[PDB]
Amino acid sequence: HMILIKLGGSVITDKSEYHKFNKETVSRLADEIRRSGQDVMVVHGAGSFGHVIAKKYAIQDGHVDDGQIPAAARAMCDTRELSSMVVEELLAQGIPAVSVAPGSCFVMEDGKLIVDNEEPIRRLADLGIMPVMFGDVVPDRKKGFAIVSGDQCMEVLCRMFDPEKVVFVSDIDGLYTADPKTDKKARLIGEVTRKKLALTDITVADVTGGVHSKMEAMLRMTDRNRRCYLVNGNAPNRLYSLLKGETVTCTVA
Amino acid sequence: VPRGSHMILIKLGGSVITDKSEYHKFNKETVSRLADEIRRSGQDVMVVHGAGSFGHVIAKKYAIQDGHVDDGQIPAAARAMCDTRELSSMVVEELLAQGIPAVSVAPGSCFVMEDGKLIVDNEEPIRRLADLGIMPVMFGDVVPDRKKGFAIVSGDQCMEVLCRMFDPEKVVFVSDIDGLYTADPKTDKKARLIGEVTRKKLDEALTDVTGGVHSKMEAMLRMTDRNRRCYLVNGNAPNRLYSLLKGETVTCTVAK
Ligand SMILES: Nc1ncnc2c1ncn2[C@@H]1O[C@H](COP(=O)(O)OP(=O)(O)O)[C@@H](O)[C@H]1O
Ligand SMILES: Nc1ncnc2c1ncn2[C@@H]1O[C@H](COP(=O)(O)OP(=O)(O)O)[C@@H](O)[C@H]1O
Ligand SMILES: C/C(=C\COP(=O)(O)O)c1ccccc1
Ligand SMILES: C/C(=C\COP(=O)(O)O)c1ccccc1
Repeated sequence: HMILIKLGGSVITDKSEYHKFNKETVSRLADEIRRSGQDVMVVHGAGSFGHVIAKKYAIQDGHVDDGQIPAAARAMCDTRELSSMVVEELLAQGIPAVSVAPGSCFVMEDGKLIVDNEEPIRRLADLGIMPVMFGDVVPDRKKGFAIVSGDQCMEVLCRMFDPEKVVFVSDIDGLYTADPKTDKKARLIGEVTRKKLALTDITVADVTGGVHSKMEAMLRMTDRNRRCYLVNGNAPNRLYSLLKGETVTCTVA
Repeated sequence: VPRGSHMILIKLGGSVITDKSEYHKFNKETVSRLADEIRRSGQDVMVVHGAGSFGHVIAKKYAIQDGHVDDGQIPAAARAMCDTRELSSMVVEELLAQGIPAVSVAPGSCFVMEDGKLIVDNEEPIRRLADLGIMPVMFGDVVPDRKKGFAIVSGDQCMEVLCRMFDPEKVVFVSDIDGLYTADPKTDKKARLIGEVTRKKLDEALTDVTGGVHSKMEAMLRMTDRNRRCYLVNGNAPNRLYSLLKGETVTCTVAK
């Protein structure tokens, strides 16, 4: 709880290949989380277990035709199956946890996740059975259904539990001046609103906004005594060193 | 007080979807056949299922149903909840393959328990999923408890909750027996099928967590009112669930 972590879709899945899990990475990241000894609450993304189908059927644009209902069900099962594999690696590393699918628990209205009943999540956290949220299709009070991002799930948990630290884990050392497809890429030290408004593009299946949307969430979640970090989960032991407080190459808001 | 539903509430019992003998063993053939039988019937349905063999084994070993009494139960509960969520995904996959959109709704992730009752304080998400055509599939689970830390809700209780919420026309429990017998038909060769269950006949019949046939019959008798009938059918008899869903007369126990 004290340190709120998002395991991004870019590290836990092969974002260019539908339904392709990165088990070795998730296992290591879970091991680094336990080794750090920190009090932690983990969210994860859908990656290629949700974005490929959601983009093909424009699920985030709302319920427009009936061909979307089977695709949404398929995508929901795919992402719940990804969550089980994440939870499996957590349990194996000594971190009791359980998937909490927002599309089975909550609703959406105007791009916001509506969490009317916080008791199950708070009781699970109190018991020590870490509630693990993740991006999902969610019923929408206007568009029939919508998509909530794990990024916003981080925001809900942040205002719910007030963490001391917020850590996003993705396949990049941090936010750059431009995507590391141009070799003029320059790592950005500290995120401010102006330093991003920076070239942020999307070259893989995406539905929830990419690095730019994660940056806004990071900027929104900063407070008087709360830093928000983006760290490269593909760098061995870098997440462990961050939770321990050691110096790591990363971006902070 | 009218009814506004054609939905048939169905429980795929853990005795049928898994091997209660072995552990963590999914009966793909049987569940696939039952999913096909549900699809062929053309009825509007809502499926609950049991927690299966491995969930019941861990829960009994760690006395999960008796509440949170020491810290060793915490990793055991999380392990058991992951197994039953994996089982639910496998049940849901068979529904999707038949063209029946569905999604798992884990009670321990969405609800709480108190005094042995599953508490659904917010019904909006479940109802919206059903109105969208994505069938919400509940199941027996470890659930946070307001007095004991955690407890166990069975799929049978999940059926009573959804029966109160959605007011089905018909309720069908799918298990590994023709119905309620005078005694356990597996250990009494003289056991006779009770085709129609009443409070009298259930009490005088000779009947693992959350109870067995007796608890099932009690929920069945409670759900028979306002012209709704409740059935127990043998899911291991091919085409029997299908014929029951089509309205045909089959070997079963009915409560009227
Ligand atoms: N300016 C930028 N700085 C860093 N990465 C960028 C930038 N623009 C695009 N990207 C790309 O965005 C990807 C990560 O996007 P994001 O969706 O936030 O990851 P996740 O799947 O973890 O949510 C990176 O792999 C990177 O290639
Ligand atoms: N009087 C009885 N009539 C029928 N079955 C009985 C009776 N007494 C015990 N049983 C046993 O109860 C079992 C049903 O267990 P149950 O918990 O209802 O399964 P599930 O809920 O997984 O479908 C049957 O396999 C049968 O062996
Ligand atoms: C793409 C997605 C969620 C996005 O969340 P994310 O941005 O955290 O990856 C999803 C789509 C269909 C079913 C389940 C999930
Ligand atoms: C026994 C059980 C559920 C009972 O439900 P059932 O009676 O329908 O089989 C359970 C045990 C551990 C984890 C999750 C569930």
